[PDB]
Amino acid sequence: MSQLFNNSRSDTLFLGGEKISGDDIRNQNVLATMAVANVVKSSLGPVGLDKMLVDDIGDFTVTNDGATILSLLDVQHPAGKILVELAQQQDREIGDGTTSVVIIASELLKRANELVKNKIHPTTIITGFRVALREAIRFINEVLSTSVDTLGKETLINIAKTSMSSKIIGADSDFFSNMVVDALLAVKTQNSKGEIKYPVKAVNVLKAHGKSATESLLVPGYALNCTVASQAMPKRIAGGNVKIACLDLNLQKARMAMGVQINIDDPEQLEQIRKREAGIVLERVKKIIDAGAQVVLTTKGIDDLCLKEFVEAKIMGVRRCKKEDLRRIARATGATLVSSMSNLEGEETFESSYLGLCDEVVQAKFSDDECILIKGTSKHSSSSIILRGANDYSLDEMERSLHDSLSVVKRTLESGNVVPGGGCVEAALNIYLDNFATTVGSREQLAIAEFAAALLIIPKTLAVNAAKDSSELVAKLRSYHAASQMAKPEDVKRRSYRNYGLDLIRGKIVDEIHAGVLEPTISKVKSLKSALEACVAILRIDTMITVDPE
Amino acid sequence: VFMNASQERTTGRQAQISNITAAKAVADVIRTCLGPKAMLKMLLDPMGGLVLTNDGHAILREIDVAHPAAKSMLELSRTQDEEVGDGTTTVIILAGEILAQCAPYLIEKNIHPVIIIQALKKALTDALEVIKQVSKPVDVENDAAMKKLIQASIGTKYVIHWSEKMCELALDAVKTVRKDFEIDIKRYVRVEKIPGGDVLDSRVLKGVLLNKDVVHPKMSRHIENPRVVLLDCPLEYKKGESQTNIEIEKEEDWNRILQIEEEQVQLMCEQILAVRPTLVITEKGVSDLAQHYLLKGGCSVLRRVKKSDNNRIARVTGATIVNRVEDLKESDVGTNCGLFKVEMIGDEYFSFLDNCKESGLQKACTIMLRGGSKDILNEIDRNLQDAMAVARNVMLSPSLSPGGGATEMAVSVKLAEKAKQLEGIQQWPYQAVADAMECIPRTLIQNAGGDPIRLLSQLRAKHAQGNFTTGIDGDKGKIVDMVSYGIWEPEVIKQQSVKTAIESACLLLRVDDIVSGVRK
Amino acid sequence: DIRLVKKVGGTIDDTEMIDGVVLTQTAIKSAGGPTRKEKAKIGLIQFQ
Repeated sequence: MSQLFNNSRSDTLFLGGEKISGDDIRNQNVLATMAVANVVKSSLGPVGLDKMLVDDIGDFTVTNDGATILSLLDVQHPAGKILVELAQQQDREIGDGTTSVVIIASELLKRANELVKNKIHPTTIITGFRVALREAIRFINEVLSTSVDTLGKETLINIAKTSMSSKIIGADSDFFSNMVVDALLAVKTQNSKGEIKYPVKAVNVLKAHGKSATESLLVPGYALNCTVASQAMPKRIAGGNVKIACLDLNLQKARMAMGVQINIDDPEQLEQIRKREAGIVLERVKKIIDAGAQVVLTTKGIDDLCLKEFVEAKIMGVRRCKKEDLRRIARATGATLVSSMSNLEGEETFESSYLGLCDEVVQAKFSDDECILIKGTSKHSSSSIILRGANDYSLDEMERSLHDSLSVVKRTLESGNVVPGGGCVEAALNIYLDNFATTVGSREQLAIAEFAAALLIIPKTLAVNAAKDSSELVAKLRSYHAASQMAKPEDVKRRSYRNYGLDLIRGKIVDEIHAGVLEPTISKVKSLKSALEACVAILRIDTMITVDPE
Repeated sequence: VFMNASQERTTGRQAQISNITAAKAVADVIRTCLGPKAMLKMLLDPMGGLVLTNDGHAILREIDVAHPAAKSMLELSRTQDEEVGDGTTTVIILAGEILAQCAPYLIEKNIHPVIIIQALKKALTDALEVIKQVSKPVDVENDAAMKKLIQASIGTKYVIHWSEKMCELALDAVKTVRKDFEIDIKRYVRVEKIPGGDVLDSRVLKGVLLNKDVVHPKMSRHIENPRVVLLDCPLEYKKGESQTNIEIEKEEDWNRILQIEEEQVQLMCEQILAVRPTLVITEKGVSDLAQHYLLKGGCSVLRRVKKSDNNRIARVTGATIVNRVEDLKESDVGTNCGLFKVEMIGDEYFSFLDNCKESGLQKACTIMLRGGSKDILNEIDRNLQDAMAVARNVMLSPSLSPGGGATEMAVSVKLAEKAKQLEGIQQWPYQAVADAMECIPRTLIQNAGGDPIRLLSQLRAKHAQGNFTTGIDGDKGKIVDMVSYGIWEPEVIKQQSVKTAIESACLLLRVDDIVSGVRK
Repeated sequence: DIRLVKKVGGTIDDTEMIDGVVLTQTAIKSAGGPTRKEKAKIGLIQFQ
């Protein structure tokens, strides 16, 4: 919307690029905001559609997550990097509401920029947003609903299906619902003296393309992606109480410390010194084999020198794997991770307490890839999910689709209070802020009234991607929510409405409780706070100064 | 300007149209590659070689296609190959037609893609039940039944003339690798090829075929009962991890250094002679000093061997790889070797190791092939990998699906009957699936030179009344039944064709906009 | 004397004053060492 550029003044000189001041900066900030905003508008909601990006090497990426889309876009505009880093902050902390926080923060900038031309001061505009946000949080606490009279895991099953919507797994969300709920409950641990916490990424995601996505098997235990060192080793361990050895010590021919220079005056010493180099490693592996360990995990590669004794003893060898993957194996099976093998005494020894326990250790071949399936852990339970699709590019989307579903369920068990989703909160916050600021009024009434209509961009965008009539659905959301705000808590009726609406599939207003769509209260909070700081930082900028690189 | 973006942005309905047109062109090239009369496609690689095959997997692999949507069709080739290995051409043709036939709408009806996706998920579930009902189980222990089953993938290839000989090579190769459930893998099957010769003279021989001649002239090239021992360590003098740096004060110490190097290697040779092996195989290079003490005791020396061949030799003779010479024992020495011989061929020498054939570890075997040139060998090798993969599905899945296009047409008839009973808004996407399933048997008619209008009209009518085994004849282009046609195909091949094609179509329907050249 | 430690992410409302020394550096954990020690004596090692 910027034409004629700007006239360079000779009385004002600065090294580097020219300095632009006035309304041109806020016009370019909104122009740069709507550039990244229109990308995530079509990807929002179950009726939304994602976009594709070319990496210039021929490979592409198909994902519905707004964080990955903005991460792949490198924005040269200074204020444009705020919304890009806002999506990376959203999925890292809460893990949900990534597309919504970008659209909400975009509408806050579009409406506030139009208010600046109204001559109201930006700090008064910011004050209107912060005062309205303080009361909006109090309204979120009033609409909280604690799960009660629910049968089994249906509470977590219905909430997990909300995050599965808008993504390729939404059609299969019925089958994938039981896999995600059972995945985070198996990794359940205890910390902070009684506080329940869950690990992130602890559930392994394996990519094997074949069969169908509905046939994906849920392994009752951890699965590790690695290839066996020697093909002569058994791929299946029969019998219970399988001992797993988690070790960071590789078995290889190793050079002595660089600060040592061997000087020998006799040729006869060349036989014993060369033999002892391999003999030192033999002392460590000999005590491990005598302990009866069936599977020995190793962080670093193992040369064929020590792999001979593993074949005779029927011990399965392992080579380089991720360091963070071997930690949860020892904790689940009861083993203790050993970075360097040593004892309190000055003599080397091996204790049986460092060996894990499980039901069995088997290696299953999915397509042409081979992975180890560890089932029936002893000390702590674990889980893994093997995603199946038509091509590897669909598996890349299902990984982020599964990772986003784990973050929503993780925040669900931390706070028992949940709020209805599907544009119900955004429609409820509009009317609550309409009656607000009417008592104070004065100048701040206009800035607060625009903040209420700014949250309407979320429910209106959902109806556009569905190829339906938006004004018909928006008029209904304002009809039920408006008249019920004054209700007195007896004679019932009344507030029984306003708790539901905006169903994109059938285009009708239906109850979200019977539908099953719900959202955690953690995803709603901190989303407007992060979107506010992104709006305040950009709105306060009168002048942008660019310096040419050296 | 802003970031990396804009240029020409394709938005609206034309972004999905560009995805349908580009993906449709992928199946149009290999459209003539389906059927027994299918032609061949010659490919030109940047390396300077030549690839001539009718298999859609190898055709779409070497061809470089630059397009966001069209590359997704290229990835579907390795989905059918790595999971099964048969039907790669059928999946691309089916998935290419589904996107065009099942979703022409949104150009006209303006139907949302997810609404179509919800109908494709219900159509995939019903399509699997139809295949299960038309599938008749077959005995896996019948040798005569497995021969006609392997010829299914052979009928569309060039080896159909040798199909009587080819079924003998594929049956003995899969049965040997099969280990007792009955899990086999092609990593132990050897693809090694012999240039020239007669195809009828090619036979599967147990053991590993080595290209290396014996090292010393006095090494026996004929042994009745060879005893093989595998050594990973080289017979040369190991320098060590750290430098020795001998300080020699007196002139007598330097001669002892070179004297021990002869005695140190001799010490490792004396430990080998304890088990008196007839054939010694070393993974790394061997010194000319170590071969003398091994020749005196009767041992045989060979050239350095790759790690891939060491695993196959240990399976044939039952030997165990022994790195440490001092730990070598008689228990790890390979036995039960039928014959050891070396035949002269102008290109290279060839060493033969025969198995005594008489539970334990799975046996390994190599497939010898005599072609007319170097490129003909690579074509039959791809034909054997497709033919031997058929025997893997019947062993794990005894169910046997109808072939000759009868599987896809049987689903199209059942979907048309349930389309009118379903009604609703999903009737159009659900009924459009039956139109995409009948394109595969329609291709068989176009390649045969018949009239697809009159043949497919009588095919649907005779399918309900006559039987579910009615299909299109490849050679005569007539209406025949698969019962008298004598050739069938496993169900795993048909299940992978329906699942992969539908699951891939749902990915392209969700595409909104396309942005190219963002960054690396 | 006042030490202001910066941490990426979060909100401004989360800013609060600590009653003791805040360690900007993080532990090793490569060997699986305890990250929480109750009633412990903090030492300083100037050697290696």
